[PDB]
Amino acid sequence: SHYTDNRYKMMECIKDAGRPFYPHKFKISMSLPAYALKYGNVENGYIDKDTTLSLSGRVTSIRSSSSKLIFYDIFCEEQKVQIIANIMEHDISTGEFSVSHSEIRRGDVVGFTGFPGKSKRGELSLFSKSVVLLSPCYHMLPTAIDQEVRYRQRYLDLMLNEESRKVFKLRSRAIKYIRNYFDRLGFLEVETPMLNMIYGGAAARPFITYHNELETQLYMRIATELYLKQLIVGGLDKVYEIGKVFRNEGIDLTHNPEFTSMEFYMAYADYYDLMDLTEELISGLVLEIHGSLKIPYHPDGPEGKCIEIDFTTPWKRFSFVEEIESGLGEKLKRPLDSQENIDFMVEMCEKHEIELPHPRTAAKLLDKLAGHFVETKCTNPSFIIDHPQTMSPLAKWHREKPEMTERFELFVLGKELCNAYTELNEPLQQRKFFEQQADAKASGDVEACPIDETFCLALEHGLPPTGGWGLGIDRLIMFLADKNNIKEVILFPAMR
Amino acid sequence: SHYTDNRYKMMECIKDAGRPFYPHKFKISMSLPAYALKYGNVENGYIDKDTTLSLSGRVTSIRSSSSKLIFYDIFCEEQKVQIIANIMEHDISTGEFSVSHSEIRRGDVVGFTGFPGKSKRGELSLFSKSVVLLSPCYHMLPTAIDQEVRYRQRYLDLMLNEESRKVFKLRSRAIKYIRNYFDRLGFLEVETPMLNMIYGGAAARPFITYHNELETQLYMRIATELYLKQLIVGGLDKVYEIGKVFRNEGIDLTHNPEFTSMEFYMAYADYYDLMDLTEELISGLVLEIHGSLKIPYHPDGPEGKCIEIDFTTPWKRFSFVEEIESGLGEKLKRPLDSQENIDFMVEMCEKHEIELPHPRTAAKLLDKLAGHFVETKCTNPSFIIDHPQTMSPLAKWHREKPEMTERFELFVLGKELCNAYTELNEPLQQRKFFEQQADAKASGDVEACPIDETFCLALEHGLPPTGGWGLGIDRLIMFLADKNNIKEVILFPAMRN
Ligand SMILES: N=[N+]=NCCOCCOCCOCCNC(=O)c1ccc(S(=O)(=O)Nc2cc(F)cc3c(=O)cc(C(=O)NCC4CCCCC4)oc23)cc1
Ligand SMILES: N=[N+]=NCCOCCOCCOCCNC(=O)c1ccc(S(=O)(=O)Nc2cc(F)cc3c(=O)cc(C(=O)NCC4CCCCC4)oc23)cc1
Ligand SMILES: N[C@@H](CCCC[NH3+])C(=O)O
Ligand SMILES: N[C@@H](CCCC[NH3+])C(=O)O
Repeated sequence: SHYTDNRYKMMECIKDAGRPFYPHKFKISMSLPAYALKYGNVENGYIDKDTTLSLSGRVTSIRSSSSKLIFYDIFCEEQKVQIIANIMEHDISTGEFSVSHSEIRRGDVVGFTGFPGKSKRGELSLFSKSVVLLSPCYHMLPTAIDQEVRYRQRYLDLMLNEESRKVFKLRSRAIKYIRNYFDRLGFLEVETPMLNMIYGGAAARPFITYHNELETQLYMRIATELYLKQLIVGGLDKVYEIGKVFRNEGIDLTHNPEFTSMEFYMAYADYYDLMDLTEELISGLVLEIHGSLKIPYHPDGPEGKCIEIDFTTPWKRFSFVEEIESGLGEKLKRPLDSQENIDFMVEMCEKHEIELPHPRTAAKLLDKLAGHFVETKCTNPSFIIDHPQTMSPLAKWHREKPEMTERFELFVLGKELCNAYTELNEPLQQRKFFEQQADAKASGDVEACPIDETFCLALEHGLPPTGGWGLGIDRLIMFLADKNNIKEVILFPAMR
Repeated sequence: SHYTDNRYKMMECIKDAGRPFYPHKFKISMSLPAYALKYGNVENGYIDKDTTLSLSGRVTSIRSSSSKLIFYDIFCEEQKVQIIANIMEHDISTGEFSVSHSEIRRGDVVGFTGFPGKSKRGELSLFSKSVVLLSPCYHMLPTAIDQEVRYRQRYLDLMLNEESRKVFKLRSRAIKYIRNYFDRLGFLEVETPMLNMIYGGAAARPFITYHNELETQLYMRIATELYLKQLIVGGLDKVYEIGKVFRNEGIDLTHNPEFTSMEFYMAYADYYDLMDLTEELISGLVLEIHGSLKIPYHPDGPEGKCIEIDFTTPWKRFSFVEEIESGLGEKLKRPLDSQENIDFMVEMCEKHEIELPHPRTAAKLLDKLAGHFVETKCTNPSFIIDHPQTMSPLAKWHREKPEMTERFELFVLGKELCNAYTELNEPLQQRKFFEQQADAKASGDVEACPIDETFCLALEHGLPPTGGWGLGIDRLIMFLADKNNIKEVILFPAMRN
């Protein structure tokens, strides 16, 4: 690009001529929002020539109306201010008017000094005496924005697209709301390690790395569960953690291998308590943001249809196995993890043209059948409940239903948002389920985790009856901000 | 251990007999702190037989005073309550008194139901009618806390040691205080990626991993700086991020390869602004926690001496080069990155018995000389300022001092707490500094980073004049909580197996 090489040449020329070259410090009189709050409502043509102010922002527009008069727009902290540069007001000690303004381009970060007020046409303005080039833009900027450029050059998206800045402000506001809710209930916010000898607490492949000091391979965490439960053994009673987890899987509209999860553990809660809390927390946050529990969603982007998501509580419950059996029009075989039921579920996947998992474990077949028959019914927030033990190695046995657990998932628009259960606190069964998971792993289940003897020893010290819970923060922001691509709610998503 | 196998046998016997086996839900009437607040001021011997309450906690003490009378202490949410179990009050529908209490051991998580009040001796008590075993402890618990066990089995440390629970509560309190300070200034809290094609923004070896979907090697971040600065190009004006960084270095009292850093970027700040902010933020937090700016520290653990750290402002400033030259009694050679000055610094290291770095770059030699002559003077919070450009590839040239930058580090008790500068926003020099870093890396500098063309392209879109800043959260908690081992302020530090 000629424009880039020429801009480097003009900056070298400015430097050699002893003209202002990347000043270290520009002292603003006030922010552009403060400027608009103070002067935004003066009458048309108002000027205070007794007040000189310094303002700064990025140039969004330059219009030289005449040889004597240049109009700028500058933008900073979500406020536009017009700058009116009249040759008659120009401070010639900064250079000749034409020379000073010839150094400025659209996209440059600049300072101005001048008098406040409003143009005769009613535009909030600074009537400038000087212009200082603080940091030039070496590229011709589009006038507006190509999802690929938006994600690979996120600074361009944020510079040019108000909608993008709104999503990240909403993300921060939602995380703050969630911390406030738990902090006021007396929860302790904690950090657990991201690099560990073992990994577990979800069904995903890990990232693997090497630690020079410990001279060992380590795994990045796929979840926080196994460490957070140790803090409940430790008596901290109520803990939460919001942070990154690393699942070495696919990239698509709803998956980013690196993503933000929240988990909390509450001593003395069961999964019934956690369903009520999920409804209160999420409906409260939706109300705070939207002013009602019925909110818009564009499942095919903003050029597509608009649907309504209804967060009115209480939410629909679907029983995992019963809803599959309704879909199939016949019963799964018992026990659910019998070879008989594995063969039957393979037959049902073939009959209903459901892609088979590998390996063909009872757990992975149940998951495929749920995906086809149950998750697809979950448009409004819906709980899928009472998952089989065989697919829920850390969930406590159901107090009424053989082979099931006290588990739920929250689904919105067919996507998982939450996963929660009455925690398994019985170490004999826990060890058995970990051995079964390790067997599935050794048979080629790349999503099954190795045994964690440190965790089993922690359970042997007595985990109180406990309820635990996870939330996908990125997926939450997708619904709250109405984005159908997870890359919209992550500042720098990893790209090909 | 016989004790563990026998406890598994007792639980199997309970299960087979149809007796309570890991109840799913115990409904407490109120927390133990709420119980103490409600009944803590009744007169000695008060009992309300008209009120039945359910309480739960971990058994810290069992004393069978007689065949008819058992005293328990339970603990939950930082409150102890005594349970008085008299055979005459026992609910026989839960089993015979002897059978019900025979199932309970020190360390068990249990529920009790009973009448509230106070023993004749004045002890806050529940006069129990029933006991339920909720989650047994299969191990004989030590009566008190070994560092190794405390770190490998943190649940035992937290269960038995109030001082350990206090450290983690103080850590959460300090992080909340810091978020509040920046949130009230209009900062946006952000998340930037931990797994990237490139790494940069500090001087450390990286962790390496492999991404299945992208079919590529990636690095874990060593810092957040290069992404956060792009958000200031993006016009977000004030951003911060508190999160993990991964530096594939040593483990010692003040280093954990995985640790928590905070970075912030403020448009239109310079390093003078950031020194004043550092003083206000840190002195404010110390005052909030301690009620003064002079706080105790045990540099050799609690059996050793106690010193005082004084956070009173203004903090001492040491100029990097001038303080080295005071130490040497003579001047470094100019330019600082000349072979002449490299040879001279090697001669000075040999003269003063300072261990040489490898490779012998101007930057690494300057660092060794600072470590010997300047960092050692930093007991109270002290700013080391105006670092040479050659060791500061992302710091803007000093507006007054040739070859220096607008940089500071904050040191406390000779340890780095903060690193900050007027940000370099001139892309020609930036590219040159990155090329010099890549050269140092190819010459054997394992702490020098590869060039980041994505970052250079971002600078070509115009980074406003900016001030940026990093803080080691763990090291801050070490000073605030008076711990001399970083493993004291990290819940689960990774240990040798
Ligand atoms: N092409 N090519 N070339 C290379 C050859 O291919 C090799 C690589 O294959 C990739 C294809 O993989 C297919 C098989 N794998 C899966 O189908 C799979 C999907 C999801 C999962 S997951 O663990 O249940 N979930 C998640 C996994 C993930 F990577 C990202 C997210 C995420 O961004 C958000 C959430 C979330 O917010 N979920 C909600 C929960 C709630 C409870 C707390 C945690 C979050 O969940 C996620 C596991 C496996
Ligand atoms: N035995 N054996 N086995 C195998 C053989 O051993 C091979 C391995 O060699 C180990 C020996 O390593 C010696 C060489 N390397 C260093 O000496 C070194 C030291 C520090 C650094 S560092 O990047 O400047 N700093 C930090 C690096 C680190 F790993 C942890 C921390 C930390 O826990 C906290 C802080 C902090 O709070 N610092 C403050 C800053 C402020 C600004 C923001 C960020 C934090 O800083 C840290 C880099 C290198
Ligand atoms: N670790 C779970 C979330 C918590 C489930 C209940 N303990 C997950 O990542 O899905
Ligand atoms: N990235 C730096 C902290 C910020 C320095 C100023 N931009 C470090 O880790 O030391």
